[PDB]
Amino acid sequence: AKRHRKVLRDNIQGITKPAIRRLARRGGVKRISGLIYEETRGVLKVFLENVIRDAVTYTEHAKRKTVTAMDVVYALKRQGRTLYGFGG
Amino acid sequence: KIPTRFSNRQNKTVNYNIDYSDDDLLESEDDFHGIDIVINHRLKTSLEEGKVLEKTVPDLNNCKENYEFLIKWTDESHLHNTWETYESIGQVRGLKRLDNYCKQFIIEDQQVRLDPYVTAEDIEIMDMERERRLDEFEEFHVPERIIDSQRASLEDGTSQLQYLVKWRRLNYDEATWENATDIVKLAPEQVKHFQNRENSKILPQYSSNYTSQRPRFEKLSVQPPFIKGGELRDFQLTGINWMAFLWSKGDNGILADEMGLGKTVQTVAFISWLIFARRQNGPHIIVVPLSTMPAWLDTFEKWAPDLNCICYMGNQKSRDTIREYEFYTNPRAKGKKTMKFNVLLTTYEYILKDRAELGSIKWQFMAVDEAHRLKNAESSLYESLNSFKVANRMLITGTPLQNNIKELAALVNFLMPGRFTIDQEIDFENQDEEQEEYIHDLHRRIQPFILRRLKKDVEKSLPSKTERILRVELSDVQTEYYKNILTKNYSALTAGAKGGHFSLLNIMNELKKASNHPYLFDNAEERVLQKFGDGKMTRENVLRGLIMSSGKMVLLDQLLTRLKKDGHRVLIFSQMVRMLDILGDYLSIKGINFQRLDGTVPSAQRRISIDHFNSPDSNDFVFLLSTRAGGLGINLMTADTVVIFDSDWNPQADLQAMARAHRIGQKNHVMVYRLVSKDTVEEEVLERARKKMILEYAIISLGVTELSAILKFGAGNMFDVLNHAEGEEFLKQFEVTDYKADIDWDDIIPEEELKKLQDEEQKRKDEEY
Amino acid sequence: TRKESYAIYVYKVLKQVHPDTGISCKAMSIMNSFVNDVFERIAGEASRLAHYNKRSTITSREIQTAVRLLLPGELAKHAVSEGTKAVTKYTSAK
Amino acid sequence: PHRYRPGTVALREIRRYQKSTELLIRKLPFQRLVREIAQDFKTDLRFQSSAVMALQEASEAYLVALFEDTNLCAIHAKRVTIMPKDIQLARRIRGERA
Repeated sequence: AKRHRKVLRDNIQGITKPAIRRLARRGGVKRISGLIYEETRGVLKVFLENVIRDAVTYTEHAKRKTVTAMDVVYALKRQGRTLYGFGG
Repeated sequence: KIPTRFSNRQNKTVNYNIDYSDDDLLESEDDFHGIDIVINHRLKTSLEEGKVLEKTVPDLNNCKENYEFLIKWTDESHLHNTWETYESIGQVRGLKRLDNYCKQFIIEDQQVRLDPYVTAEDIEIMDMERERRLDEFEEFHVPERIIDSQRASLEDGTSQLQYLVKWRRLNYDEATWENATDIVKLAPEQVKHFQNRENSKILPQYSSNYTSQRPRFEKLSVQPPFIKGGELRDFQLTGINWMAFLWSKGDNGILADEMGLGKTVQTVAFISWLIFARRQNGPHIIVVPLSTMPAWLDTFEKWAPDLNCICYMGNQKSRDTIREYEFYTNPRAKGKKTMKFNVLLTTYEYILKDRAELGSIKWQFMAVDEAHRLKNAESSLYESLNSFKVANRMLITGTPLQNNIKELAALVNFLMPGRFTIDQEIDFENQDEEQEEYIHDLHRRIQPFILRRLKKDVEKSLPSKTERILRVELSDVQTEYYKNILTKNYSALTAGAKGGHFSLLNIMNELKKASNHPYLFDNAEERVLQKFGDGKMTRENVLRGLIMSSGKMVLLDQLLTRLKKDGHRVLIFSQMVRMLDILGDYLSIKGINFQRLDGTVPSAQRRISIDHFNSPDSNDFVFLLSTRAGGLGINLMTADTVVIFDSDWNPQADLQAMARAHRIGQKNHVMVYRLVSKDTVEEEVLERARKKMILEYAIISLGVTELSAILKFGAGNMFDVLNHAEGEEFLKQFEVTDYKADIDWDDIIPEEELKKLQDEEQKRKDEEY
Repeated sequence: TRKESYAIYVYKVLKQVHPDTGISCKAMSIMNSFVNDVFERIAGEASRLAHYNKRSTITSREIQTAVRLLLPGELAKHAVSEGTKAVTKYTSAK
Repeated sequence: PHRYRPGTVALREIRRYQKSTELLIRKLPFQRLVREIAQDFKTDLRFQSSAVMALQEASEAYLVALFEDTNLCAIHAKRVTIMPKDIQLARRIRGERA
């Protein structure tokens, strides 16, 4: 069975355990339990669906198919998470 | 100067220095011989006790005292490899390397030896790759080049001569200091080559200073004495005379000969002529692809053994070793450093990686192999090589024009930056005399700068190659997928898919996927299995579903059966590796000894599969290929038939695809079958391919070493049938041969094949597994 | 295309406070975003202040009240000074 | 064999990554995750590169602040190891969870 699905669904596993460890090191965490990574993947996914849903709404209002950075800045500012350095 | 504005806010001062030191954290911090490579093992540790106890499996403790392992230690020279034992080692670094070696190698060795489910093919391929591993490790014992010699003081050993030795298949990072005695007792030819290179009579500092004062070149009808080699042919000497006459005029050039003619032999003979005859023994640079690198190294070692040809690959430490031990005659100095080498071989990756360490070298000649990679002016290799201070450049390629005139404009701008300019394209809808005058002006402009020798003008033993274009209809599934994509039907394209994630970005790519096979799309095989084969999927209806799903490969099934009845081997080229997976599964359920090649296969398994296909006792019948992989360094001498399943946008890829079996000296007539879907999006792909062939026959083929007729042929539209037998010759292999299959559901899977499949299914059900 | 920005004004203010210090393009993008964000905050607060008082115009009193509301503490206290004399200097000229 | 005690390498990484400014998540896995999340809202979505970079920078900022509050929760519970309940408590007090 060489053939398989073209699309990939485990892209939340692409946020690897060393990446989450580096994020915790930047946050100042010395010791990390083994169940941290699944919870971090879940909260990152929830945050990303919120921001991406608002940015897709901003894109669809402008009758566009691409998602610009300015829509992402709008979506983050609407959630009280203003980001500097991408225009505006 | 002074700030004109200040802050009146009385905030406290803040030290913003984020730099830190871990010297306070040294309380738990810090304030070369060990096992490196295990090569071979022997079943007798000290002596053979007997042939008893040959059954069962041994554990790790049993294998600790029963086997001796060949060890190359850390920072050694692959000649002090010792047959050691676990109790003879003690506790050194890298012991767990030997633990992993012994453990898992003995586990799958005894597993494949004790398994009754082992075929002969698996044991012979693993034995053959084991032998390849064994003599690949044994090749490291042979030295290849001596870099430097020194006098070193050992432990009360007075003064000893010590050589820097490089080995055969390894790099300069592992080059070792070794004794002189075993080196001169092993291979004294490399030693005397080293003393010849030490007080050599040819240096870059002794080169001539020809500044637009080069002498005239007389034609040579005899092989020069300083190029020993083997035998140099007449067309090679003609190319030598052409390159020498181009260098005498101070002009750059393109050696546009076909592959297989020995362009490497021609350019090594030209480099030897420049070094020896014209006394231009200065620093030369040759940029080659990585896959063709040993084919240039052995040519330098054979044809011009007196040259100081050096190699440039490796990591940062190997390139540092080459840079600081071998570039300069006097690297210990601080002023101007003269060059010690003569020719430097490198690849594109280390041209871009080491622009700064190579651009400050007064090169005398540049030779760039496979110049079509340099076809883009905006690619980073173009600005990397165009910034080099080189007086004379030369481009070696097989396809000078690939898609348009702009590629040739980029090549002639890299060669002569300013003399040649091109500002107009070619329009087939114009058909005016000004375009023909422009074509003739381009013919008369780059005529002495292009030397192209065909495979038919020289070596008059090549069998002809015939390309047949086969246009086949579509299935009902292919037609409904084509109308669903073209008239976008996301609700209908979802249908029974649970995910429902259909991406219609790049519409034409999805149209090509629908024209190739419906099973490339996700959740598409289940509808065919539940609509025609009623969802049982019991080892027989799945092959029939593969047959009826794609309208292309029923003709491929008929062709493979017809060429199975004949004594020929077939290559199948494709653009997508998922379609190659579809054919691999089709041959797996079909049960045909097949081999596969794509980009995911590493080069060792590539070499394994090529040697398995090219053996005289090969049981392989069909070889699947991805079209744009491997370059020109793949030989398919045993192949006879080439089937282009998917056409390429650049037809030079198709020519190099069908040139894998159509090499020099082929003993059979090469037949090419192209599988094209009727009334689909591939027709304009074939139209653009035929337009590029018309452009290639116009500019390149008529200016080697009736224009309106081929212009009108390119302006038009191109839109006993599988027999393996066969100006106006250029018009051939362009007609479209329509094929009528009319194969229904019950015609495929005949009685003998279905009976064999049912017997195999019953044998698998009886034996379980 | 003429795309307006606060680039040259931020650069000349930088040359006032640090005459020998350069700046990168990403830092200029961040400074432009900061100026636009603070302008939007102060203008929105002044618009709300004019709306709550049933006034149809935005004056310097509304901007002063918005600066006192938004800017925290002593950052307001100097800025309320820094605006006021500028307005006074404008009154000395126009 | 030279070894370090468990914790000084962690302090060295904390000092290293609080000095640096680059993103700590690789580009292609984050881009694939963004495209997978976005295709559940609208099919056939294109993406600018700067949009993916802005989404990334927002994501590491949110996760670094969340890990800071998680470390405060773990220290308050007389621990040096962070637990999923510390993340849950941080998101509960912050107001994102409940």
